[PDB]
Amino acid sequence: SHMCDAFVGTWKLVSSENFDDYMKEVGVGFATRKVAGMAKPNMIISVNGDVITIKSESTFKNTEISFILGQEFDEVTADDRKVKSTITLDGGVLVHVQKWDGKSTTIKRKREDDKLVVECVMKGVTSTRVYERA
Ligand SMILES: O=C(O)C1=C(C(=O)Nc2sc3c(c2-c2nc(C4CC4)no2)CCC(F)(F)C3)COCC1
Ligand SMILES: [Cl-]
Repeated sequence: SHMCDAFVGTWKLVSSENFDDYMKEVGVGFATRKVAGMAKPNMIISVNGDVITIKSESTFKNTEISFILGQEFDEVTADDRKVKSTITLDGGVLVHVQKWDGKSTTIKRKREDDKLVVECVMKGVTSTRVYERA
């Protein structure tokens, strides 16, 4: 066992707040914002040795990353940005930083009660997305 075990499983989106404005701040265009905002993704998190895999599955995109904590990787995001990403575990929170074109956004994933809470921030704009077990 590892501490990341509290994240493993299949999670379904149950609430979203401020996501459209977060996407505006990131630079997502209108049509992608509208279709992304309508999505009700599942998030599937698994661990195999040191490798963590996070899959986002929805109508109009399935996206998957695999990574080792603390080891930078190239990522193509659901909105088609090419970013450099690093994910670490800090005090029980998975912290995902994405860097591209002199910009940065941080995505935190935390277990709170029976929820997986995703907090997304860029400059001062935050969105909170709440998942429950599927
Ligand atoms: O995992 C999340 O809840 C989180 C995100 C998420 O779900 N984004 C989703 S799902 C999903 C889409 C996107 C999406 N994002 C973005 C920009 C904001 C990154 N552009 O498109 C597009 C296609 C789809 F509609 F078919 C399905 C995004 O960032 C934070 C955590
Ligand atoms: Cl770490």
